[PDB]
Amino acid sequence: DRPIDDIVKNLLKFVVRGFYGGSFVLVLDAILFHSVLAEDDLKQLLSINKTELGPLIARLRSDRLISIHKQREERVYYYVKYPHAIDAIKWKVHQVVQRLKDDLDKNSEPNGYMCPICLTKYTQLEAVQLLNFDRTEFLCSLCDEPLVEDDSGKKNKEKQDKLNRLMDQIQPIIDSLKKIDDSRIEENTFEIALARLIPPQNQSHAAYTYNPKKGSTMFRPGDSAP
Amino acid sequence: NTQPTIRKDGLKLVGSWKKDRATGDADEPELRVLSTEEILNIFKHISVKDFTSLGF
Amino acid sequence: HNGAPHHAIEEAESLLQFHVATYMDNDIAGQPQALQKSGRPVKSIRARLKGKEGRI
Amino acid sequence: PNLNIVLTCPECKVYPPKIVERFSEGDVVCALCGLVLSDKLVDTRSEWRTFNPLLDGNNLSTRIGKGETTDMRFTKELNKAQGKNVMDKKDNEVQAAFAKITMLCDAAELPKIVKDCAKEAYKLCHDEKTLKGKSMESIMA
Amino acid sequence: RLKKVEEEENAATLQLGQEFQLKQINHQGEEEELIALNLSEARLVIKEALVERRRAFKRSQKKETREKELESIDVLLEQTTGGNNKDLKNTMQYLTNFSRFRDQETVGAVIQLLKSTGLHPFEVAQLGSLACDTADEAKTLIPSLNNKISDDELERILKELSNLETLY
Amino acid sequence: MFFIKDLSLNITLHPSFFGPRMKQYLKTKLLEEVEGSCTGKFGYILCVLDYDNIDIQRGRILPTDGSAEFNVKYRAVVFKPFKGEVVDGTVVSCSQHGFEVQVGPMKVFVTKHLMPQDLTFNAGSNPPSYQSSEDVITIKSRIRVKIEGCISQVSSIHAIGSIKEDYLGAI
Ligand SMILES: [Zn+2]
Repeated sequence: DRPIDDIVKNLLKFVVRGFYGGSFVLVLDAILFHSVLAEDDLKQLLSINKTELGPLIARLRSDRLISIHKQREERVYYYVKYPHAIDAIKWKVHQVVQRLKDDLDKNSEPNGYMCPICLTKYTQLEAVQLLNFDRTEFLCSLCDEPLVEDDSGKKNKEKQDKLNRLMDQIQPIIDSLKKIDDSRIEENTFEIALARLIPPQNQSHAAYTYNPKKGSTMFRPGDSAP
Repeated sequence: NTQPTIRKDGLKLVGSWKKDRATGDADEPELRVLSTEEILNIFKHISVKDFTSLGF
Repeated sequence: HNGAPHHAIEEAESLLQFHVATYMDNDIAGQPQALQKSGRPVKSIRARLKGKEGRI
Repeated sequence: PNLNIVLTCPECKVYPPKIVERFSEGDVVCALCGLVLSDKLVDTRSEWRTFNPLLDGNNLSTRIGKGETTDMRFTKELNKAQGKNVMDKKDNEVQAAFAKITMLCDAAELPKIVKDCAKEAYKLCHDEKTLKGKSMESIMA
Repeated sequence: RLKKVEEEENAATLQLGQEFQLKQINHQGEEEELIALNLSEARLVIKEALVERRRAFKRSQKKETREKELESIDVLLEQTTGGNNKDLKNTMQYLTNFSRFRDQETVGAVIQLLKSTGLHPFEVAQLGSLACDTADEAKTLIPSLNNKISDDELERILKELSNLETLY
Repeated sequence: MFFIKDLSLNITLHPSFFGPRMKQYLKTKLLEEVEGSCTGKFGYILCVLDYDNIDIQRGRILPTDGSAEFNVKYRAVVFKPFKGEVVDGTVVSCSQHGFEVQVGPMKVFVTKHLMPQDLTFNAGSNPPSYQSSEDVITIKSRIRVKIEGCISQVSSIHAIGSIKEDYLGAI
């Protein structure tokens, strides 16, 4: 197949390896090493429970990664929509970049003032009018208590270092996204993943066949293109 | 696409898209629960002049 | 958030819609009644703002 | 925050002030000076004229059933749905123990005070490794 | 109405205010333009209304010398209002310390030039408020002066504005 | 900054003051509640223009109280704060985290992170001053300050300032 598609597979692999738990790593590595899976065959292959299978599948729904498939031969199947995964990763990295940049921009500014009695946040410009009559302590409107400055102004370099180190870690992912932008975006289907069927077992009761009924006139969400 | 025939039921909504797109008449509707997410998103994809026409 | 077996989650979210609808008003088309203990029904808002000294 | 209102006459200041309440007009007056402090008192008897939470705990008990302007087809669904949240709380076992000590005390014709004190005695511990089961009836006995 | 966001940064580069538009309407039904006033002319024109209301009060009981003025209008303002307007004494001190021309007729001749030139009103009001003499350092200080106006024309009006003003 | 605009303002008056000479009384009234006033919309209001031929012309008696209100349309001089303007204001009070410059109506303050680090700050000064060549807080204390934003709030108006610009700060 496409070497850029192999780069995409290793990219998803490294994303889960370096940024998710080992059960997620094992699940995604199993479904890339093999192809679309019935749940019973995966439970045989890993010898696990559905209680353990649950939160992994739920978080992979939450990150919009695994495309489930449901059809009767009812038999549950799983694959990954490639542009959904690419755009979900793209929105994730863009939100990480913007959120961490704005957090770093706020954290580069000095702290504010903390009131230990009411345990609430305050800023420097809010504390400009919180000076007392003698400019000694920062008076509190409620507690009548002095206000003490936080420890976040030295977390400016910590957020900067976290952003830079995370940027270095995601720099192979940024390069892979650049090579994807060089290449052509391609859309997965359940039948497309069926064309790359890698046989896990020999007694799978769930037949890996896409068999829509005659007069399958439905257009379903997550299953069609504009 | 079609609109599905919508029957009011209890505290939710269902729709049966007849949609008849096979070689025969293909009268085969699927009764799917109208998910408040998809009604919300399709409402989010309406024009402002359509709101003025629809009294919103 | 945890492992949803795709049967309890639908009736649970229906219960969420049911209870927010019942809190909203309890004078709906009478498939439920949906009281809370004791035997007096829970007094919702159309009961709060109806005729005969209902707040208006 | 200290969560505190203290009432003091702004013109006498002799102590925490010797003040009285005129409930017939719902006002408070420093008895020395004769000036009001505040007005529009809230009644403290009319709510008791209007209408076991300590034993049922902070979570609140709710029995559900049927009415007149409802349907049997869904009140039977309600009757089979009333046990769909009894496993979320241990209060189903607390109220099963409460029902069973009610069975026992009214079986021995014991009064309301004896019933509520047995409810208190269960609610006191209700869970220890010293308790450890022990047939579940030994603790109620 | 829909929170009316209208997010505008205020700057000297024709980045105007949200209420201080160029075009309004007036109470007579005629179009009221924006009015901006420089530091020198503001200090000159306030004394007209000051002496007018002072002689107006003197008639009510009947029925340029800034060293005089800083104490004189302090006495007048504490006569009618309270002594809380030490802030106003500071504002008029700013109006009279750093305005570009002390006298009135130099500012008036500048205005008589500007009514014929027809320059941009906010731009030349900012120029009258500021007190500088050479256009290139004025440009490097203010990027609105950098981008809005050519330096050669800015200098050729700056010298015939700066010859009149009393140097400090 | 120092601007002229038509303003219409409504004022009321107690019914015991219904004597023959109340127009001038209303005039006096307009002077003390126009003078010494800072609003969020138009900044500080300095004084009044065009004392003669003022327009009040009619008033309404309140139905429940004998007080009557009167709207007054007038010309006035006001100060309007803005963002990004170099001004040569004066400093009266100073703090260790930064000096408090009094430019007209505001007390514009520069916080500890907005003074340039190449300014040779000395902690041992009374008041603590940030001087390198000539920008010393004095009895004159004329310091070129730029208000890059005047933060109007609930009505204790404060402006923020900076001297992180070439020739800004120094005079
Ligand atoms: Zn008293």
